[PDB]
Amino acid sequence: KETKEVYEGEVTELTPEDAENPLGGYGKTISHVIVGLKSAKGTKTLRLDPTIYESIQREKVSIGDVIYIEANTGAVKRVGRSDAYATEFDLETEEYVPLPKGEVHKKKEIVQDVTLHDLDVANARPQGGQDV
Amino acid sequence: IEGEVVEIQIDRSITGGHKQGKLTIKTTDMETIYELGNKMIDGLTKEKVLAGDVISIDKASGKITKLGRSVQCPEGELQKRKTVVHTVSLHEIDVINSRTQGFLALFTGDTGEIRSEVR
Amino acid sequence: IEGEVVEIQIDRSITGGHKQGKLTIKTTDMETIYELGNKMIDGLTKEKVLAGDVISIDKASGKITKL
Amino acid sequence: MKALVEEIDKKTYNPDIYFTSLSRPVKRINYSLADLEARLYTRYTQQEILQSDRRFMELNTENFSDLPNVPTLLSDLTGVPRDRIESTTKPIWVLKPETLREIQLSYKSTKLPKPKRKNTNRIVALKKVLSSKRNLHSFLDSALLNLMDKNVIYHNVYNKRYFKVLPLITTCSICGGYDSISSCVNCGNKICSVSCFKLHNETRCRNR
Amino acid sequence: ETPPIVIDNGSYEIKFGPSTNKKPFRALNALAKDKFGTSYLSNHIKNIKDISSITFRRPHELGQLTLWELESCIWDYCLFNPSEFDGFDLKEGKGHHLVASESCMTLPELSKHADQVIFEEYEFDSLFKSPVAVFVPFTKSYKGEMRTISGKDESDYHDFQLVIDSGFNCTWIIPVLKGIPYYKAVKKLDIGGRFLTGLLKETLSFRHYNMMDETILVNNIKEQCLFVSPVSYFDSFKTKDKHALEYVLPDFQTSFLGYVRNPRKENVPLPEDAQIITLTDELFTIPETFFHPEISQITKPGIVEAILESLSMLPEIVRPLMVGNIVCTGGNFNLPNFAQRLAAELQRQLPTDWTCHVSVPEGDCALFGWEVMSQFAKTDSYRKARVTREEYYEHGPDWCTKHRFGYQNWI
Amino acid sequence: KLFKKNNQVNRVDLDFLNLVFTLNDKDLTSYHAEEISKLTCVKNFVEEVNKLRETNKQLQEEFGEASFLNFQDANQYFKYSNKQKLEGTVDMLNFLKM
Ligand SMILES: Nc1ncnc2c1ncn2[C@@H]1O[C@H](COP(=O)(O)OP(=O)(O)O)[C@@H](O)[C@H]1O
Ligand code: BEF
Ligand SMILES: [Mg+2]
Ligand SMILES: [Zn+2]
Ligand SMILES: [Zn+2]
Repeated sequence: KETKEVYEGEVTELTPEDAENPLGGYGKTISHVIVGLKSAKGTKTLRLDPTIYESIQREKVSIGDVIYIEANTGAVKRVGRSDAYATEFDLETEEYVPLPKGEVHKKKEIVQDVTLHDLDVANARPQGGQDV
Repeated sequence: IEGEVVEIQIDRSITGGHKQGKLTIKTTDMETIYELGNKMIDGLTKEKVLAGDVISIDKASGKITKLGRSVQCPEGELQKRKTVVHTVSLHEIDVINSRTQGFLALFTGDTGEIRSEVR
Repeated sequence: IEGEVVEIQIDRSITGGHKQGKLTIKTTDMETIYELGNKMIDGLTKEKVLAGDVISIDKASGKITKL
Repeated sequence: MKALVEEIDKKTYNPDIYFTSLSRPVKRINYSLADLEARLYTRYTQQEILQSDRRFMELNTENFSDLPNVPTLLSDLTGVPRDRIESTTKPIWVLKPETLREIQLSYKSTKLPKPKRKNTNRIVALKKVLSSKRNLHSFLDSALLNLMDKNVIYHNVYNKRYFKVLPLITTCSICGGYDSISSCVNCGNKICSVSCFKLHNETRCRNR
Repeated sequence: ETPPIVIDNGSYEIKFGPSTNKKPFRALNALAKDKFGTSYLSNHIKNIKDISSITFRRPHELGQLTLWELESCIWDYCLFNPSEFDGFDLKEGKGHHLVASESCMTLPELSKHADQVIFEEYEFDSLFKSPVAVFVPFTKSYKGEMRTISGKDESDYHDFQLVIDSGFNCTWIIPVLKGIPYYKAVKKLDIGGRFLTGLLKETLSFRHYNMMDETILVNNIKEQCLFVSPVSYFDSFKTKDKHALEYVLPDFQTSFLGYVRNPRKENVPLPEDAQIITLTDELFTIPETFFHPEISQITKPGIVEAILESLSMLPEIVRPLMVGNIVCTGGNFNLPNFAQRLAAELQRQLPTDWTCHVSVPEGDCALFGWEVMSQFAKTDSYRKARVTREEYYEHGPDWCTKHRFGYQNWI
Repeated sequence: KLFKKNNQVNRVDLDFLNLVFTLNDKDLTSYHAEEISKLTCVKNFVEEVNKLRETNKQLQEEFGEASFLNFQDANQYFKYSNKQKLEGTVDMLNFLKM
């Protein structure tokens, strides 16, 4: 059993924030990234670090697309484009999903049970790493 | 949505919009024009398409299927809702989950003792 | 050598060519200032440090580790 | 399958643009003089906003007899000249003394007035107010209202900053089907089905 | 005369009644004339047999009422007829008090005309005219039945109130702080009963024979059979085949007003030679023009945009307080599901920290506004708020309307 | 995609609890792990929580009765800001613990 907290919803406006101070450590970077999240019950603005924003840039997320951001692992997943925007184009490749229910933030725990041998097999073969 | 394409126009990126294009899908019963969806334009420019061939574009799948040239005749209305039945054995379901690509393990016979937990 | 960092200064366009920047490492009971060499200037760029941070540097190999 | 080799001309081909194209047919040509001279002398466009206001007021009017008189009042509300915007945009009395006598016969059945009158300046103003026969346009033309008063009453009430918040919804022009969004060739209008298309080709297509 | 007279002047209908009675007497405001030339009184319009060709001429324009002769004649008819209204009558009215309701943006000159006519002609001892939004904070003076709806969930008067009043003329969003309206944040919605009726006449003119010549039939259909989409236009459009209403035209030789028939209801076996009109898309299409103007092709911003802009012009401290108390009045709110739909669409655009609540009274909202408007007379503050006749004779006619009853003073 | 139906509902990450630890020898050392585990910042969050719990309990024990209540929070000038302050510091109370 472990508890996870997730922010999910449609992205309203996301903006980077760059620091004018060079600091000597980097040539160019950002201090923080603010990304707004919209949901049926309510809307909330979040303040994120440049890394978890870099993940969003890897997901190629644009304004109006539902995203899934977990606090524990810090992973960002794009579910799909919002349903209301579907009528914009006649033909579209992207799938459409409704806006997530819930205010913004959610607290949930997972009671999943797993055998020890499955821990051994998952321990033998790693799923991690991007190496060729 | 399937039908003959008489005219397809695709425009380079401009400041006004990312990409602007209009494809004309002609069928016997109805003929209408659709405005493409960006990545749709990347699918039409991705594989070379010549005007005057009969194709079938999949909205949910996002890929294009060419059924011939105009070899075939337009049957009717452009968009139709159909159901697709797929007959898959328990083995075929079992091999895909045990591997990254299991459908290759179906044909190649390299399956190699799938775990019983997966089954 | 393990300690929390206070401030890190590296001059670039003032003169040039490894201007000998100086960084201040802080510990609870001791604080000192260390001069940084050219190869250490090149080594500090990798694993970039904004200070406000706790790092540890190996004495023999000059390896930089960020706690 | 996909051809790994593609023949290309240096001058003609560009990676930027990709173009593919295939009793007596004749291309439609507009014989209107103002259309050709209009073409050569040239978020929503302002003219389309004018059409939306004119159509909104024509749909707002209750009676046919009042339809032609409304564009003058709307032109007075917008501020642009009436004749010009009325000539450029194509859209789509109340009081009589004898009728007042007929209404006096309508309520004449049961009434309990007590007449009393004495000549006074306030009574002269009373007779001037009781009998008006002045349209709202006549009140807007009067100098009794301040210019800032008119600005606050009309121009200042509408929402300046927010044009749109909720997302846009585009539907068919016949039955409003959103399942199939298909634009027409001539007028670019969206038609859902072949039935709505054949019904559109007759009455609702002007540019054909 | 202790009890005053409560008169609410509307464009479609003027509701007048004594302060003692619980419900107002409904009297239409208009002058209708048949094509043959026969003119009937406003309340007698419902009695006429042929609704086919009727010309409506009313003293109330879109902005205000310009002509006080026809409106004054309607006042003489409603107030001066004992037999037309059971138990009501007035011999003179020199000692009676009047409470009137006028538009918030009404021109000062027409207000001078109103004060001169009512004060001098009707000889009222004291009169206090205020827009309907000002009487809303007085709802808490008496205990009553009002339905409360939470958009986020799945003295006696109160200072913070947000009054959204939809009407036949137009819809007004009036914020009220400390019992006084804030006129800088007041927003106007041009959508009203006239645009719904005319829009329905155009849609029915394309779908069937043109009904634009008959306003009354389209009005009755729009009142009876219209409903608002509870969820969304898409979900209601996929269900348009399951949810449909059939309306039979009233035959001038038999029935004056038509009847609504539901295919699920077998309660009407009676066959008739008349032809039935099918209503599917226009049921949920017409009311949806409030939230989405794109369906009606109009460029208007929409209601929720005017709500957010109205909250934008307000101070940051009063914004979360006014969204917690919302009272809806008028006839356009009588449509089903419109309150919950508006509360949800407004809740989706508000921040998570703020909670929105909408309180819609049970029954007709116009009668509710008249009832609370009558409860304002019983308030002890009305004794200080009323203006004596002698004070009106001392001051000029422009002072009473410009200072106390005018919006320019509160700006 | 049919087997991609909702998982993380009942799925455990299993990499967050360090049961995958056989990947820890590649980039990580011994003494850095021992010192890193000895230097943990725990007990500071408890202090930052205990200092805010005073400002929370002074509002709760005094105005906390009518503060979070929606009746007094309907129309109030003074009370509503206190309600938003309490509901504001509760989030910061649980966040530091998460
Ligand atoms: N039950 C109902 N269903 C639908 N619409 C209604 C209903 N009752 C009244 N209305 C609408 O409300 C309008 C009357 O509004 P009203 O309260 O008279 O406002 P005003 O103050 O502008 O006169 C009418 O035009 C009518 O279309
Ligand atoms: F004048 Be009504 F309230 F629209
Ligand atoms: Mg009203
Ligand atoms: Zn259609
Ligand atoms: Zn057309």
